[PDB]
Amino acid sequence: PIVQNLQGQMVHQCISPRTLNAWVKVVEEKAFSPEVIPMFSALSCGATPQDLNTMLNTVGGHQAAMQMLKETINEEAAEWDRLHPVHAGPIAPGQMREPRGSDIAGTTSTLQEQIGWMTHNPPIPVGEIYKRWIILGLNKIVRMYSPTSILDIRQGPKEPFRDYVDRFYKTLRAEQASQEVKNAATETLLVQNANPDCKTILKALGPGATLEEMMTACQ
Amino acid sequence: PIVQNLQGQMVHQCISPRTLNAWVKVVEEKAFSPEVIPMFSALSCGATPQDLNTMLNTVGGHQAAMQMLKETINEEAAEWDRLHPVHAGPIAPGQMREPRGSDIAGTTSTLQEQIGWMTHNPPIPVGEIYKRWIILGLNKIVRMYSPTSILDIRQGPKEPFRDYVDRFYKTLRAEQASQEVKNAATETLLVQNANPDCKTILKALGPGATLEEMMTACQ
Amino acid sequence: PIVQNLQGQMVHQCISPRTLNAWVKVVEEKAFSPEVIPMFSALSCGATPQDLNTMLNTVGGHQAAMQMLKETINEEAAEWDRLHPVHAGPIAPGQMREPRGSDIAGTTSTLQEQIGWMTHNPPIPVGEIYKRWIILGLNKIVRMYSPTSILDIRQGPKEPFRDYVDRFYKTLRAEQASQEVKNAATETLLVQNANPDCKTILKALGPGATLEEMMTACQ
Amino acid sequence: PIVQNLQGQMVHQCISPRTLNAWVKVVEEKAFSPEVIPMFSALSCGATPQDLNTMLNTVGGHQAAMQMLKETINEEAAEWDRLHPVHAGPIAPGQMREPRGSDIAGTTSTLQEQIGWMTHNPPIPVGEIYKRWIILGLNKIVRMYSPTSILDIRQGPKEPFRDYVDRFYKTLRAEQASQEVKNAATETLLVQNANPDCKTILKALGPGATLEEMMTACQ
Amino acid sequence: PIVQNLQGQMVHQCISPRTLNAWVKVVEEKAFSPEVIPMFSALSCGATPQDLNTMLNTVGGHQAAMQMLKETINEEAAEWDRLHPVHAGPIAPGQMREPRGSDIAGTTSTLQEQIGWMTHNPPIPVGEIYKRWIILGLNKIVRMYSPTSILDIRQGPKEPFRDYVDRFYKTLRAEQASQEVKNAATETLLVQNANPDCKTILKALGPGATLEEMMTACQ
Amino acid sequence: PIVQNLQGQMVHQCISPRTLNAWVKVVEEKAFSPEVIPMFSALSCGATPQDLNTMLNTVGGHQAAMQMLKETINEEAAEWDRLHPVHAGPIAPGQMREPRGSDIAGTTSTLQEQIGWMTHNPPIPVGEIYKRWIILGLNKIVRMYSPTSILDIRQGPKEPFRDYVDRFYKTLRAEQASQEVKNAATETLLVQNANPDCKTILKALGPGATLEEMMTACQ
Ligand SMILES: Nc1ncccc1OCc1ccccc1
Ligand SMILES: Nc1ncccc1OCc1ccccc1
Ligand SMILES: Nc1ncccc1OCc1ccccc1
Ligand SMILES: Nc1ncccc1OCc1ccccc1
Ligand SMILES: Nc1ncccc1OCc1ccccc1
Ligand SMILES: Nc1ncccc1OCc1ccccc1
Repeated sequence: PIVQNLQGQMVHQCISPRTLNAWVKVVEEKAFSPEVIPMFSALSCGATPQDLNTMLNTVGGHQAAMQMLKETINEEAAEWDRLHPVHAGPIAPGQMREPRGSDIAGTTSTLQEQIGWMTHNPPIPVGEIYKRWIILGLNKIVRMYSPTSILDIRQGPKEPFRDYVDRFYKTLRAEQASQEVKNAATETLLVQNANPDCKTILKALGPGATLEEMMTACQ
Repeated sequence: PIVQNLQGQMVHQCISPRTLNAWVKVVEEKAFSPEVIPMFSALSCGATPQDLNTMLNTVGGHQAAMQMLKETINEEAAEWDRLHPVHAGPIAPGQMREPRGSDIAGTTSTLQEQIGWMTHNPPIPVGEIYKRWIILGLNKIVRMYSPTSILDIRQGPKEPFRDYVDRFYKTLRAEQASQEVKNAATETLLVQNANPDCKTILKALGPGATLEEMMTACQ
Repeated sequence: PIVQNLQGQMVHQCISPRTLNAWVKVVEEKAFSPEVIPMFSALSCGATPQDLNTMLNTVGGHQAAMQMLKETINEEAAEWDRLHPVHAGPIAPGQMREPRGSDIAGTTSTLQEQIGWMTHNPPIPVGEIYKRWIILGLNKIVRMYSPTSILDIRQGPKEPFRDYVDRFYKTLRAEQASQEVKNAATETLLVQNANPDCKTILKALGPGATLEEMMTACQ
Repeated sequence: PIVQNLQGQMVHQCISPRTLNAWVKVVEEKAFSPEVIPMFSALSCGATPQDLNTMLNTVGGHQAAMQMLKETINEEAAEWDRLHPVHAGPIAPGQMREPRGSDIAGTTSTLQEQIGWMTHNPPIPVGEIYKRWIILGLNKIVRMYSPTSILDIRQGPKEPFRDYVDRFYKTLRAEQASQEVKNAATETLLVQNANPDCKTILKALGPGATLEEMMTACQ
Repeated sequence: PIVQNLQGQMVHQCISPRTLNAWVKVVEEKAFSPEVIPMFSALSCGATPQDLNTMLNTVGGHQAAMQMLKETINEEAAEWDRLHPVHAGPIAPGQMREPRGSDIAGTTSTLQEQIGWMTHNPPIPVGEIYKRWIILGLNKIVRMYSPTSILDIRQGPKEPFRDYVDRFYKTLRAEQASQEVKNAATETLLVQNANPDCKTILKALGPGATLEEMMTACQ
Repeated sequence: PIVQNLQGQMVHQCISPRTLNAWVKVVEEKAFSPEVIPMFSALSCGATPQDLNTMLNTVGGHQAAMQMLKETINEEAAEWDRLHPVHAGPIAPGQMREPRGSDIAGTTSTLQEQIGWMTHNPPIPVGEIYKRWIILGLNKIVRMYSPTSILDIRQGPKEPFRDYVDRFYKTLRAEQASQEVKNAATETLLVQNANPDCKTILKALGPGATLEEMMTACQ
């Protein structure tokens, strides 16, 4: 990654063993549960495109997902190149060349180049641009690997309301509902999908109940 | 987080793998036992609003609680905006804009903005303001998830007084009794809820007994 | 805690995940065995009153002990206030106010205030003052939770003398005998409580035997 | 490795216990699964040729692979010497000598020499040159140890398409197909090797289907 | 401990959690096997007398040994005071007082005092003086807890010579034979205590055989 | 060890808990498998003779090996003293004395002396000189503890060629064959010791086959 040291200049630092192992172990343990994504983002704080490729290449299984991700990256790299075409032919001696999509993705750029862009005044933030492409891809994978529709999350007859709500919102998160819809669903599908006893209690509460209110009501 | 480095200037540092894992593992192991909250506070020392969102987003289960928390945050953000309305329309070139509720919560502000506020002279402490909203929410969750009323903590016939007192005060903590009431309860409900043999001993001690005195008396 | 950095000025540093986990795990594993206290002291090296409260608040069980500790702290805070009364009414603009008992205990003081006191020339050592109150309380808890009188530690008929001595001194430590008495007991209660065969050997050694001499004698 | 310190000069630092253990444990756990290679590269960030030899020499099993690797290194070292012959006879007093293949590989050069080359202006990047030879060798080993042809990865009758695709691309990675072929295979061998039910669905999708599209189609 | 920081001045640093846990776990796992002593020495590198007491006080079992150690420390402290008597009555304002035995042992000196002595030009090395007393005591404990005389280590009839030699020298180390005697024993007691078949082989080798020679001979 | 700090001067640093534990655990887990030696070398990067003795003294078992090592060290120390005799009688006030064999080995030199030699301009590299003696000794131990002649490593009838080659080269490494012989053995003993089916295949390949070629041939 690129860090500020103890004296305020941005320098390259090697990716640490602890970060490398943390990422590999979260993918091993959680696969593409939605909470893997914020973990990836955090673990890649300050990353170069080299570092991001390191992290992705250290994954051993999930190769269908990693091929899907490559496809998304290639789509974004192609959109970059549409928006920001670069001069063909020789670079000015000693001067910084403009990055292409594949340079942002780390496949045609050197570490030195990357460092140069990321530490330019002002920075050409190749690591953040690439990390956004990656995360776009990873979100597609999360959606793909979500096993259950929201329509199929219904409260069992002896299921504590809290356990049902946990299932409900875990599902909505993997299915990638907007925050609008998660906020909204409390007045709709959450009640509809509740068991008869709790449905009756929630219906009587009236509209505008907070989730806390609904949860206390059906405790 | 924002740290002072080895030379006394406040700079951004990436959240460490160790902090990220510590938080995820405490939620995994303790759920919303009350002692999770001081742990969250400590682990988020120096945090930006970005960091706080990272920590909260890395939680994989407990999604009913995380939706409740979002609701509390939105209520506090709305109260902020009531108290501190911001100018609509264009910001002064190069100048710091005033934060809105959603900027404090990290959803509409960049990391750079956050850094700017937190390192301003004097600081606009967006990470501490947000952390207070979070903790308000988390305390509600703790209360929600407390399984037992204080009224139902009664000393068994062969239960060592110390084990009863441990249950009693663990309950009072999750139920969120004030320190007044925890201090006071030693003269009241603690005795009332003691088994007959210990109740007799405690009654004879007289008023004003310290907890230590009561515990020695019923050992 | 407050640390000297790499250039010799005292600055605040966040409590580390490793320190937070070390404390929680020692209480989990050892409860209030006497050796928990020096561990607490060491783990709280440099602590602010905020840090000390963090450590104590991260404990999840043992709430009878934690309520006893609060009581001891309140007694010491009251004695502080008797000895060092503070001016009522407004503080001099920009100037350091004098700490009250509850400010030393971290309940009515900010982190900034604490830092200010601890880094004043000369320091008002609020973290060390509070740590002493805490340790006074913790020593009471250790004594409370000591399960066995010294009078009941007697060497079994087939018990190796060394194993008996280990029990004996472990007990004396939890019971909180002075070093005088631990030094002295070798000529008295240690022999008295030895089995017949070893008692005979020790009696013949004469007075003034070192523990090493007694242990070799009964090997 | 060679690091920039906190003040921007490149200095030697000892290889850390954590890096040494991370490498040994990845070889122990993963052998020569393809994802070991990016791990080796990352763990050897900044390495001297001494460090690279340390890492390779700390491996205890897999000695057929380590002998193959020595052979590849010797081939590359011989090609170096063909391309960059060095002056025979005495070096200029106090001056940097030119590296031979065996000096790049760390067998005839001192650590000091290595440091000298790597920190020269401009650097003679002996650690990166050697790391490339190593990785050339390791890729041969990965191919050698790949247990299954791509021709033999066929979707079972009750095998979820996603699990088949994972096997398929894991195989292609160990077999060392180019990215061309991995990108291309989605229109060919992937469909051909799919079970009858999914083959029918994929055939109907038409050409140009993304992997995501194919995976959704056969879910 | 007292460390040089990144700029070459000697400053106090808190004892780390990792050092505190390492010591407690080595005593837990190895008790007073001889190799605990060099571990203690290494873990206490740079220690103040405060730190050494911390380490010793964090030990929970082995209280007969810890009382023996206190006795040895008191004997050395008394010998110090015989050799280096201090002025009674008031210290020169602002000036460093001379340490007494109990000040070296950390029982009557403050951390500040200790720091002062250890960082004086030239240092009064109170931590090294005390560490020597401690190690004198610990060596007595090792000898005490050694379970077997060297006379009783004899090679079994089917015991590999190497396993016998390992037992032999492990015993000699716990029994605290000088290096003279360990060097010498190869010509004497080692052969005498060997089984008949190996004894015959060793006798024929002649005098002056190295241990390596003896071990190869009886392989 | 001696390190360069963050500002480029060579200073002493305490051996870390992590390094101390890493060494003890590798000896515990691997004994004197050949790969322990490069691990020892790496873990002792920058070591003083004090540090090297610490590492060796922290080993609890294997005392026959540790006595053999002492013997080798004493032989090298005696050869040093033959080559580099030192002045008898008093040292020049304030000046650096010349090291004797036992000073290099850390038994008659102080840490301060060692530091002085290692940081002299130019250095008298006592830690590297001693580390070479140690490694000479450890290599003898590895050879001693190698359980099997190369002559006895023969491919079983159903043993995969790769598994045989792994055994073969693991053996050659413990037996301490030169790289000449390991390079050469591929044309000789490796084939001779192969099972009949693979022997026939290898014989037909002709001379000059690489190991990779031989391994592919017999897959
Ligand atoms: N293993 C990887 N998986 C997903 C994306 C990228 C990875 O590494 C880099 C890459 C990107 C695009 C094409 C080829 C390689
Ligand atoms: N997972 C989260 N859970 C609770 C609160 C906040 C979290 O992340 C940020 C957030 C806050 C409010 C609305 C949407 C997202
Ligand atoms: N959990 C705590 N337990 C014991 C003492 C203090 C703790 O935190 C601070 C405190 C002290 C006194 C009253 C209230 C809170
Ligand atoms: N164990 C090693 N294995 C593979 C390659 C290199 C290793 O160490 C260095 C080496 C290279 C070439 C010949 C001899 C030694
Ligand atoms: N637990 C201790 N055990 C052995 C020696 C010292 C220890 O702490 C300090 C001490 C030394 C002497 C008397 C009293 C206390
Ligand atoms: N345990 C040790 N084992 C092997 C060699 C050295 C060790 O420590 C130092 C030493 C060397 C020579 C004689 C005595 C002690």
